[PDB]
Amino acid sequence: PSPEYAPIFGLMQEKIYISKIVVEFLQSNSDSTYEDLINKIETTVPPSGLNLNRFTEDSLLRHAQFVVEQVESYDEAGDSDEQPIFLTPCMRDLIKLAGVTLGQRRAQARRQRGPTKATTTKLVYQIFDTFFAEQIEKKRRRCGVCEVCQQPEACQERRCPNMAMKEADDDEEVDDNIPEMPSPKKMHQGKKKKQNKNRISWVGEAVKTDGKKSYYKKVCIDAETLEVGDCVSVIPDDSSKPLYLARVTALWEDSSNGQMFHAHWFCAGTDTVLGATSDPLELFLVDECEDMQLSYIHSKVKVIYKAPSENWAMEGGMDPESLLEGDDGKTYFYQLWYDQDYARFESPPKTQPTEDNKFKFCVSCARLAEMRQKEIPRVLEQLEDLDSRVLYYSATKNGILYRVGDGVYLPPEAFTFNIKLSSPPRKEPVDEDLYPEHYRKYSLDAPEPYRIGRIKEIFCPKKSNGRPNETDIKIRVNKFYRPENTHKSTPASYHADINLLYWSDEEAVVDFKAVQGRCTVEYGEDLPECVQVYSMGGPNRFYFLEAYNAKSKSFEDPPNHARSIKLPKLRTLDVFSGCGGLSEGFHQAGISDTLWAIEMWDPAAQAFRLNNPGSTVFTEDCNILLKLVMAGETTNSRGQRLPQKGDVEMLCGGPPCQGFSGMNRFNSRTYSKFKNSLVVSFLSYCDYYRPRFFLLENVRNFVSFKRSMVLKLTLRCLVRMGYQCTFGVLQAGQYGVAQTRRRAIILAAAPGEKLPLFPEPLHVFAPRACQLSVVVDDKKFVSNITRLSSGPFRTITVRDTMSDLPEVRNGASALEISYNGEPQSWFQRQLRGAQYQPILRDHICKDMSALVAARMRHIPLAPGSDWRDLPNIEVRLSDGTMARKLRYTHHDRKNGRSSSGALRGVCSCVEAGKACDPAARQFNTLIPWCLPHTGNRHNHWAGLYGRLEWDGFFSTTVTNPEPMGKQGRVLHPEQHRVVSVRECARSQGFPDTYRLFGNILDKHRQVGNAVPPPLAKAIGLEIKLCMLAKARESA
Amino acid sequence: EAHLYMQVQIVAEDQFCGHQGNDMYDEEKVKYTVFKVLKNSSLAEFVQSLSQTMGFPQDQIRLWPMQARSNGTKRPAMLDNEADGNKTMIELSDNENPWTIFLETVDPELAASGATLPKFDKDHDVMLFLKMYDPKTRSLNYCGHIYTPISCKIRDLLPVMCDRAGFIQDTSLILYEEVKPNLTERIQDYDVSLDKALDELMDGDIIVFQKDDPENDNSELPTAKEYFRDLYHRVDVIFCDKTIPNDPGFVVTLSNRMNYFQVAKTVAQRLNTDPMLLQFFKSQGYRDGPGNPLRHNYEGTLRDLLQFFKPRQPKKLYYQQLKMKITDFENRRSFKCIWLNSQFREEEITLYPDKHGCVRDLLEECKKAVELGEKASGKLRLLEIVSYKIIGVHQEDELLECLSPATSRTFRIEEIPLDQVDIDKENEMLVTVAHFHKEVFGTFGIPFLLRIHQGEHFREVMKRIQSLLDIQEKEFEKFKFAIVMMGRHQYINEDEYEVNLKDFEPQPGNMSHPRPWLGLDHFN
Ligand SMILES: [Zn+2]
Ligand SMILES: [Zn+2]
Repeated sequence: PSPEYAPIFGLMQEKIYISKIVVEFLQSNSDSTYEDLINKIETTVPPSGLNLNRFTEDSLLRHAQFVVEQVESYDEAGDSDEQPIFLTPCMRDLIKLAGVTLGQRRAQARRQRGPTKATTTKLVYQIFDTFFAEQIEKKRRRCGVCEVCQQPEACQERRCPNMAMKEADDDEEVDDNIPEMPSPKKMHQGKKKKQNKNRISWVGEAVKTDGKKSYYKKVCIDAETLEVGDCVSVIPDDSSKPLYLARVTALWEDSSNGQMFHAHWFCAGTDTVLGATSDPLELFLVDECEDMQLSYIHSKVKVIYKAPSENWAMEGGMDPESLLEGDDGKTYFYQLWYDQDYARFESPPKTQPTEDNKFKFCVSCARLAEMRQKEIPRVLEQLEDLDSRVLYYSATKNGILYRVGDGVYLPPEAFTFNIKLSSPPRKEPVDEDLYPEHYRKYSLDAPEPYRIGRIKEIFCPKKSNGRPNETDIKIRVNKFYRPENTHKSTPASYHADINLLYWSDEEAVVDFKAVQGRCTVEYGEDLPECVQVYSMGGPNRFYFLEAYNAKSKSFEDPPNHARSIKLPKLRTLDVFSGCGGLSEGFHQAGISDTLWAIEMWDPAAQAFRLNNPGSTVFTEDCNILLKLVMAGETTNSRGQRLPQKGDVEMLCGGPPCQGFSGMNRFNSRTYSKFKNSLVVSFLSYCDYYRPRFFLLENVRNFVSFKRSMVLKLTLRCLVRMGYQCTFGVLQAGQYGVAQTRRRAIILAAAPGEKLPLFPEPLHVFAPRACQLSVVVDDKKFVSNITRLSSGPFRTITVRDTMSDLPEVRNGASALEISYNGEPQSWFQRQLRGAQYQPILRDHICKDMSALVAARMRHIPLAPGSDWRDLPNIEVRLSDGTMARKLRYTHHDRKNGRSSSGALRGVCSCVEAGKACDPAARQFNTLIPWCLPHTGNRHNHWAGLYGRLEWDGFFSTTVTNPEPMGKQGRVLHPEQHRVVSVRECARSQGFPDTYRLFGNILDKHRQVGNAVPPPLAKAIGLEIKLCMLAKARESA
Repeated sequence: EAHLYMQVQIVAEDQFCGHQGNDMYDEEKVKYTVFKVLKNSSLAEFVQSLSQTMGFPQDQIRLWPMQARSNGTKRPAMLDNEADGNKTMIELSDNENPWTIFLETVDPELAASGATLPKFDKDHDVMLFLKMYDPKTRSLNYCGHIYTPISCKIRDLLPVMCDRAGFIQDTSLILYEEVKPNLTERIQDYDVSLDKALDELMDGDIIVFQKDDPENDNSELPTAKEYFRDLYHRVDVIFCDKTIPNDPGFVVTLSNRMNYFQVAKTVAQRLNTDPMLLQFFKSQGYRDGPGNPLRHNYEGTLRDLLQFFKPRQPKKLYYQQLKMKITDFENRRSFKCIWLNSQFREEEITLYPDKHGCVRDLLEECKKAVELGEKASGKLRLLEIVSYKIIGVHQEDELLECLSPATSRTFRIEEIPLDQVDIDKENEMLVTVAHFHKEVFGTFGIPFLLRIHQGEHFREVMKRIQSLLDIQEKEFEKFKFAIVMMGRHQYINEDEYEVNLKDFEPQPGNMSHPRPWLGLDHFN
């Protein structure tokens, strides 16, 4: 071409090549994110013919119109039921970034492998084919302004891209996060019908004559014999309810009222979280009993306690028709106790009737009595007596015994310190020439952790008659000053241990109802070991060394009167481990030895091999492994010994949810995709191996996928499979992590074991990222967590995660550098270790483009600063090209003009009903063009290009840091680099000795995908508690 | 029969005088009397043997087996000579060796007068030990032991302690029990018997006493409690200079409860320097050597710095003296570059300019750091080299934050050679020269800048090359000379004498993109 027109021809060829790369990349996969698209574009080698250095985000952001038009044209020709190629999250993000209007021109080309099948076992296939019956049961119009919508005649060529995008946004968003949605009320609370029976009479004599109006019988006749233990169906008043079935636990004649009987209600599976997926003939036990008259007795029903087989461990894989014998399913049956408050499935309670109450015992009555007595705060032992108060030595509450001398948790409002404690600018109008985007800036906080005290005495105030009042109990408490609460204030806690406490002499008086838990507070010198071991020895352990004087604001020595099994580790199979975060957390818990692992991704398997020398990793897809195990082989293709029946004890994993990531109601295509996904394969693994403990981890939206259908189906499979199941949501940042990432956790325990409780929160976190509740079938479900936005330890921030790392600049690739400094906080002290002369590893960051480097060099260091503070200053870049100043060529009505009268619009799109003007777009500018082009529609893109806050936290997991991504801020708080691989690993809580593998991007992905080990350790501790209890039972 | 013997170490009461620490004596600061004795020998035989060997009557000495307690203390214990007299020592020690015994005798100057060893009732008597603390000299004085009934009241012992310690009688005394290191418990009530007054009363407990006197508030340790506190946290640290190889260092006594400022002040005093001109290094902990450097703001104590030493191991701490204040030293940027010397040899150097300074400051540091030519220019320059090709010269006004952080970028500092300092601009031209074997991609060797005249006898350039290199005069011959531009290279015949600047400058007005360069071919 001509030299004058050479740049334009080169730009056109660049457009062709970027469109071709984008279209083939989208052919390769349909689940990539915007960062993946940017990496694929950058890694592409420019052609020999075209004189282009390398494609960067500026090239994509300037050719967005053409590439998006070409991609829409690709899928606009051949239309199928599959999702259109331009609804991919990467490309949706790209459209949202650059102001591209969809549905114009197109069709400019001028006339231009298998569904697979998961190796599900007989049982899981039975469940899914059973649910296959009900999946067939079966606002936001076209925009009308875009060309395709304006074209005359839904049609495959008339699928409104804007409508599809809004539908996809609804699919990704949670519809809807209404907090209320009131908590479910008690079930069967309505009235029941009265039945007209012919004759009812007792048989025999009064079995038990209590001496009151109640005379207890055993056998009744209502045209049919009824004894104690027989089940009765009752028809209630018609309120869209099925017939209730209740076990008659006691029947008696009342001298005052009519003929009585106590019924312990069953509960049908349809009334639980199981919903329609439950077997109609299956029932569950509940804590719902009530005494009625036998006048409402409708009929007699027969139920069977389908107890698990004595050889339940080896029953997996067997055909259920072989075990179907016999007479099933014909009558009602129950196998699992159900708690609806926490959505917990357990084995039936083993409470045993007493001889005196043998013919009256109701398990619901006994459980309710135990729960009511346990919750009541009562005092135990009297010590000494005064004229106004009486002194005790111990007290009990919620199954916890507090004596004198144990550390006590108190709510933050219980008492205040005697120190003054909390003791209480504006720049000039910035140069709109030099800061032309400051106007877009403008025009809950994490609560304090638990107060900790030490009991000095327990006392009760004497009543008017002089008797002690056991309804209320008062506690006198010596306060403990945290370093945060000291006169040094917040900067004192940067280097202080997360455990450190200061002894005081001020005393407080609190009500025993305010007590929230027992913690062990102890001296440091009287410790029989190093303070580190005691801190790691057990939960809620605090140590104090020097006392604090508030009036003198000084530190002194504490006064003298302030001084005072291992089970075998379960063999573990870890499916889809990745780099092994969950396995490392369980190892830190000391409960699991991971003897196998499955991972298709090669770098993750290499990392697992490096971190776990004594483990075997099968780098083949799990379906092949399971099929080989079923067929009976002992060695795979490479000769690695597959585990067999009984080898697996704990099965843990998290399967990817790419196939069923939508949140609309199920569709035959989506359900067919689900039926052979990886989660069904993992459930088949649990069915075959029958592990003692079963753990499913996933993202939060796993709970509410397809209107909770994935969760309901998984729970149904677990229940049918004979397990004890529970589910919940855990916020990672509450367990020693400086990151907000909510995770859905499904726990299952084998019959004869104890179902683990969810771990209690440790570090207090901001309430905006602690919504752990769940909405299923218009019902609100909560985990068994009792700590609500409070905890013993303070929050963990970025300053405690990445402060001590030596400064490195952009593009650093030195794998092995020196630490060059002692750790400055508790988190980094714990992560580094005890031995101190290592070499810091993998402290590398991505080498961004020159334009991005200049932009993120010019971002100020003030907290919360983002692109809106970028100065429009002509700046030389590293490569030698020119970053021209961004020009304003239009006026926007919605925001007005500047104080200096300068224009604020960037494109003709600011005016309502005006299409974006071509050739008005600018590129290679310090302030990006797209951000002011489309700020108004996306809340000014707040947080884009921003820096981390030294007191804040990561927005989410950072799989691949990019300034223009949806993973929140990724710029380092002080230096001009993105967060490094080691910084990302420190965010997840990985030990500094943990080894990664691959190039920088693979290391970033490994760090991002893995579960934070501090979260896994907290869960691992809870599992160990049930390991103890089952072993403790043996006597 | 060496496995049948044991070492029995006798310590006398004269060894108790002068001890300034906890319990009775310092295990290191004590002279024993060692006995090699058969395990099957009876204790009575040993009591006879000691009494005869050391020159005492057997009924004038008492044996108090040195027994370790749960709290970590080591105190004298009770042994019954009569009842237990026929049992072997190896069963009495419970598999302990060496075996220390306190020998309680009558003072020979009070024994020559006829006094004998008092009787001791195990149920109703107790052995109390008395120490006197003097705040003015801040020291302990051993005041012997006493027999006393358990039920006796402290007030009846006050006259005894007074006249036993040399105090004027009826002097008000403050009493403490030294239960263990870091545990000194004041006795609040003197009107109660010893049983009630002293928790867990055993033989060998020690009560420390001092005058009750207002002058104590002028002392920095008014009471024995604070004395034992300061003693509990005192520790001797060996400071060593990291520059001196195998420097034995000097020992300073400090308190564990000390921050960075106080330690630095102390060391600076014992070193006659400003505290700010010192940087400290914690030990690597298991090995002996300098570890992680310590920042100036470190908010810790001495125990954190010494925590990975065993109590037996010597606790060492490294340091170095600075020529500049520690804050500016912590804000220095490590800049690794290559220094070219007079001999045309590369040296690795690391400089620490201020992170915000300019290239000028770097060159000034190197000038303060180096020596210049015999009588050359004395002016240095900074080249930036990639792929053994000079990709730029950095002007001394360039910002240090503006320099290529990439590892392929190598910064060289060099003295301009005499025939390159001031050259003739419209005739002589500096050309970039590099080596390569076979093809031009695999470059190697030391690249260089070469002067070229105008219309100059290309074999003049080859005798200049020969004059620079200076290998034997044949091996020069295999050099293949080529002109390389954007990857293309045309080889040039040495004896043809083809030279002029135009075939070395890029197109008119061109700088930004690569300039023609000279290529040499031979094998390495
Ligand atoms: Zn009941
Ligand atoms: Zn526009």
